[PDB]
Amino acid sequence: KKAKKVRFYRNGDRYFKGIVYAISPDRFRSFEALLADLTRTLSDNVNLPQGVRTIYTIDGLKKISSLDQLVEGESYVCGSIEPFKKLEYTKNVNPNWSVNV
Repeated sequence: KKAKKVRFYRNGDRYFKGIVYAISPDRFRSFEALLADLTRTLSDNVNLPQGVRTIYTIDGLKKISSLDQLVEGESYVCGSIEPFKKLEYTKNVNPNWSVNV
């Protein structure tokens, strides 16, 4: 209720429909800690295999540099080595994940 919820996708991955992260001082006190956790949750042997290196806005036009740039209910794209790939990441994903808890 009091945490900032955002939804992370994987760059160039047309199938994964995102994971919700609760961002609060209590859960991620630092940017590096957030990226390390994103690698743990999202990086596998074929999807972002080198690890998460970058968080993009949904349009791919900005790389996030600080936790305050993350906005409640917005969606972000985790990138690794390849540049941002424009996909309809959020299509058909109901926004209730950002409303009821």
